[PDB]
Amino acid sequence: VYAWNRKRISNCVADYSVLYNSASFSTFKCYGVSPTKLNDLCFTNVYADSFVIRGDEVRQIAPGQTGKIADYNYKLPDDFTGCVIAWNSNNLDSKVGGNYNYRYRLFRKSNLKPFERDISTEIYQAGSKPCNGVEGFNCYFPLQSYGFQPTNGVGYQPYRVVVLSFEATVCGPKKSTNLVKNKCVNFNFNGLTGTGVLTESNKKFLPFQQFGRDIADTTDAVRDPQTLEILDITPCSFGGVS
Amino acid sequence: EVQLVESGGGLIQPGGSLRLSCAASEFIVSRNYMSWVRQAPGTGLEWVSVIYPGGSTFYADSVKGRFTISRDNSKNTLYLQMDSLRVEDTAVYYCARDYGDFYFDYWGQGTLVTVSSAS
Amino acid sequence: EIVMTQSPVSLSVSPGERATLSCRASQGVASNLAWYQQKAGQAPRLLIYGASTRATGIPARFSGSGSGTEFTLTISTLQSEDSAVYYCQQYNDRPRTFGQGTKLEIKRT
Repeated sequence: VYAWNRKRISNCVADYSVLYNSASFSTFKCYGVSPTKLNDLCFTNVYADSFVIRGDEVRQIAPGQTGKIADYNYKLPDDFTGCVIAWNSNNLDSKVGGNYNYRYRLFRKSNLKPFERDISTEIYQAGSKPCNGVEGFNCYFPLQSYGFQPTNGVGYQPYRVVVLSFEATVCGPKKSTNLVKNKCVNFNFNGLTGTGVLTESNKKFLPFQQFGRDIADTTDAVRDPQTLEILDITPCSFGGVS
Repeated sequence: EVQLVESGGGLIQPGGSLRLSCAASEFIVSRNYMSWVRQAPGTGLEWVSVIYPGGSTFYADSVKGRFTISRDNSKNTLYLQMDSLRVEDTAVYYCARDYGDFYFDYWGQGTLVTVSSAS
Repeated sequence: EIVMTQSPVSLSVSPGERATLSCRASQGVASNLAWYQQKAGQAPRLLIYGASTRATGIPARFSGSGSGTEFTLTISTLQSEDSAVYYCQQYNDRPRTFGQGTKLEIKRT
C-alpha cells in the first residue's frame, strides 16, 4: 500500500460494465458518477492505483477519511472523480504463518497530500536524539508489516483494492443493432445524424475516406465505421399529396 | 528523560466539569501517538481515548460525546475536558504514549478523580 | 469487544516454584496478546509482546505463550519484586480492554 502501483491508461477504449457485473468485488460504490453512466462519459487519462490492504480499513479508502492508511499511505482528494473496487484475496495474498511482504507507513512526519508517493525507509524520530540510521529507543522503523493468515477473521484478511481516478481519447464501447436496409431509419453514424434508407451501392470508395457527398453537399453515401461496406443514403420518401 | 506528569484531578459534583493536563518530557505531544486511560477499583484498566499526530480523536463508546480532548500546542501538554461526569467515573487517569494504535509503550503517574455527593 | 477474564485471580506461591498464570480471550485472536506487570504504586511495564517475545530486558524467566482462547504466563524463580499485578491485553479489537489483574505475592515467615 505504501508503494502503491499507478498505471496510466491512455489512448484506448475502456470497458467498465464488465467490472460492474462480475460480482467478484466486495465493495463497489462510486463517487462523482454512477457506475452505469460512467461508460457513456469519458476522459483524457485514466489512473489505476492498485494495492493490498487489510479489509478492516476499506472505509479509509474514501474521500475525506482519517486513519493510518488514508493519511500516510494513500490519500484521496475531496473533489475525487473515479472510485474504489475492493475484493478479497485470502487464497492468494495470505499464507500460513504470516505473509509479511506487504507493509504500511505506521509513522510519518505529517499527513499526505492527495496522490502522494512515499518509499523512503529512513528511520523515524519519535523522540530527540541523532538516530544516525540505526534502530533503537524512539528510533523506530516507520513501516509496520501486515500479518496475513488463512485462519483469521474476514475483515482482518488481505483485500485487493484498485482505485480508478479520472480527469480526451479514453472513450468506451459502442454498438446498438445491425445495419437496417430499405427502411426509413434516422441513423447515427459516428455522430452524423440523418434520416433515410440505406441501400447497396456501386460507388467504389477509395480505402481511406469514410462517407460520400454530392453536388450541393449532402451526405448521400456512407461507408460504415463498423464492417466496411458501402451504403447509399436516400431521403425518406417525402412527396406531396393531391 | 522520559516523564509524563499529570494534573487536573479533584472532587467535582456529578454533573460538573473539570479539565486535565499531561505535561510530557523530551517528546512531542502533537506529533506522537498517545492515549488517555483510566483505572478504577473493581473494574479493569480501561481505554478512554487515543490521539494521533494531528489526526483524529478516538473515544470509548461509553464516554463518546461526553469527554473531549484538545491538545494545546504551546508546550508538551495534553489536555482532556470532562463534562457531564456520571457516578461511575471515579478513576485515576493516565496519559500513556502508544506505538500507533497497537500497544501502550509508556505511562504516566496518573491523576485521580473522585466524583460523589459529598465534600 | 474482548472482555478479559483472569481465571487465577489471586495466587500465593512459594519463593521460586515456577508459578503459572493464565487468561482466556472471549473472542478469537491468533497470538495478539501482550502481558503487563503493574507494581505497587509504580508504572505498569510490559512483559511480553505478541504473546511469544520478550521486549527489552525481560528475562528468560518469563515463558508466556498461548493462542486463540487460552493464554499462559510462566514465572520461573520468583524474586520478591515479582509480587505484582499481571495484566493481559489484546491487539485486535478497538476499543482495547486490559486484563482484570492477577495479584501475585510471595509468602513470607
